[PDB]
Amino acid sequence: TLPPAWQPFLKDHRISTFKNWPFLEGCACTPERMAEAGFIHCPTENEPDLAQCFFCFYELEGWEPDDDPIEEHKKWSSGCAFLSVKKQFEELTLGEFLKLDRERAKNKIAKETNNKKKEFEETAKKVRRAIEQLAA
Amino acid sequence: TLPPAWQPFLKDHRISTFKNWPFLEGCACTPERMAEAGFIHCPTENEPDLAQCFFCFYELEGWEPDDDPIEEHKKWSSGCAFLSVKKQFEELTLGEFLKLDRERAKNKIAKETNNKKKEFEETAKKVRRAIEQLAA
Amino acid sequence: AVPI
Ligand SMILES: [Zn+2]
Ligand SMILES: [Zn+2]
Repeated sequence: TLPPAWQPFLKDHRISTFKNWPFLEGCACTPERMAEAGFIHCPTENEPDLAQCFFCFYELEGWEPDDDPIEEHKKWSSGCAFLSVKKQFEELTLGEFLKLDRERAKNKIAKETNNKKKEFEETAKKVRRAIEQLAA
Repeated sequence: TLPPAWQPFLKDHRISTFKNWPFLEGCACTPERMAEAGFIHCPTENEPDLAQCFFCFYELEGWEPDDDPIEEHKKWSSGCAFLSVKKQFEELTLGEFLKLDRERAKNKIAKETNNKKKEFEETAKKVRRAIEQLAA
Repeated sequence: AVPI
């Protein structure tokens, strides 16, 4: 039945993530071609526009009707391995797949360590200002 | 990784199931050779050496040192599709894998049905005998 | 081996 943690690899799943998504028929970035680029619908309130790649975890917003999801992706985060995947999911070898899933887990790690870093940087700046202000 | 429900497809996992397997070095039915045959160890107080195929769910006991788990399997239940897969697990395509797993899910159902049927015939035998006894 |  396929495990839930590994669904994002399934296009139909990615497509399904798009609920109340604008840009349909007549538009270049349809949920079909969004999922084709590896994108998921992760809409907030402050940006119901938000889509994120399931593999690299890059995030894009402000989508234009004429935007080509693949082209948008290649330019911003080219390093994403998924882009290089030309085979149908069901035509992937178990090894190939486990190799990919491995790299995904990796990318997810990198993402969160980056956020932990920015968070820490900010807190550091605040604390630094506070003590500085106390001088005087 | 791979979710638990699918771990039995992994040889090393099957091997792991053999805890306190008596037939070790020098034997033809080692945990390694048992696993290569698709067996996992399902020991009971009653049947300590009870092994079951993970794919076709056939169960064998009364193991002996010179037993070739493969020939045993092929002989008692040849129809098992796992026997026919010569490919290495990770050389499998996802389509091939999901295909197999579908048939396992089938085999499982078949197994459960045959079990329900056996306990049905058992309770039946009991009502029958009781009825006979009262008749006397 | 043998069936159960
Ligand atoms: Zn990506
Ligand atoms: Zn079998």
